[PDB]
Amino acid sequence: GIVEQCCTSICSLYQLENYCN
Amino acid sequence: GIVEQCCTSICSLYQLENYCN
Amino acid sequence: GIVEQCCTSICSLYQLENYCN
Amino acid sequence: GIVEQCCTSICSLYQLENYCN
Amino acid sequence: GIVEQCCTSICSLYQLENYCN
Amino acid sequence: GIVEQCCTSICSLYQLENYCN
Amino acid sequence: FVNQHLCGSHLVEALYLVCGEKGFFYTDKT
Amino acid sequence: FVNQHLCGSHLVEALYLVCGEKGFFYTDKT
Amino acid sequence: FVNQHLCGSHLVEALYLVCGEKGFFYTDKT
Amino acid sequence: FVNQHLCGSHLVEALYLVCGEKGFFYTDKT
Amino acid sequence: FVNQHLCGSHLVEALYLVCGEKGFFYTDKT
Amino acid sequence: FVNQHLCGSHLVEALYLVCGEKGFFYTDKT
Ligand SMILES: [Cl-]
Ligand SMILES: [Cl-]
Ligand SMILES: [Zn+2]
Ligand SMILES: [Zn+2]
Repeated sequence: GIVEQCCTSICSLYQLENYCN
Repeated sequence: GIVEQCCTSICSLYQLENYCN
Repeated sequence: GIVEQCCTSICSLYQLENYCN
Repeated sequence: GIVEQCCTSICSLYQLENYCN
Repeated sequence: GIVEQCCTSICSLYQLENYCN
Repeated sequence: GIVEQCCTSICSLYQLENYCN
Repeated sequence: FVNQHLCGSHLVEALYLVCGEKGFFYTDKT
Repeated sequence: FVNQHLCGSHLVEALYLVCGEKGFFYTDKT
Repeated sequence: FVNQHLCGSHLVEALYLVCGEKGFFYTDKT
Repeated sequence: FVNQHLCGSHLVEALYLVCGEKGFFYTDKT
Repeated sequence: FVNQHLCGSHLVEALYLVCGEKGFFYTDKT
Repeated sequence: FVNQHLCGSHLVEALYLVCGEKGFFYTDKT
């Protein structure tokens, strides 16, 4: 999930765009 | 939606809870 | 205090309401 | 209060310090 | 500057990138 | 740098003023 | 609770505070 | 420690900026 | 590590939302 | 320091930055 | 991306999200 | 752990408040 991927390691804008609708 | 109720106007707590999963 | 209670463990809205006036 | 001085108008730093414990 | 483009008006992503080092 | 000084230990307002232009 | 207009990130912020482990869905489509 | 609460507080704001009109579904469980 | 500064930064905002008109007294010492 | 209108959470945020270990009292009762 | 007026801290916040390791320069001198 | 990303997110806002009209140069490398 987003919380196991973007807390231990930083997520870029492109990585954060995956979880958008 | 959520903006027209809580941003255009003022929301209460139980109106906030209407958008929780 | 709030800082030894709501940093090590997360505090809910009801727990945060204790410290209000 | 604090809002009518720093939000309604603009506050300085030493006016900010007036609300510290 | 940055404010008159993104705060006075609306900026896009590639206009945001113009202020990165 | 600011990131090795103001993350491990907290920086005051005066310490943060060093990095301003 | 606060009685104001929440807008922008603030909106979601309160959704993060009120919902909690339940989660929330955020859609600003008018 | 790895405080997933404060971290999700930043993630939800970043998602509000990234998604925009699309919106997003957020759950603190995967 | 358990950075009580960044954590209190979130706590004070959450308290501003929760207390509302009542207000709150905050001290980083208990 | 910044010369603007601070409102909402921002208000308290600067109270968190300026006071520090002293602490602050926040009462928005007009 | 979001299509709104970013102002105040929000401005820099998005500069923190978009640039990344590149870094940014912030000058509000009109 | 010492998450320099979330910490820099707070640092850049604090710098926006402290510097004001002067501005600041921020780099996550020193
Ligand atoms: Cl705002
Ligand atoms: Cl954090
Ligand atoms: Zn704001
Ligand atoms: Zn944080």
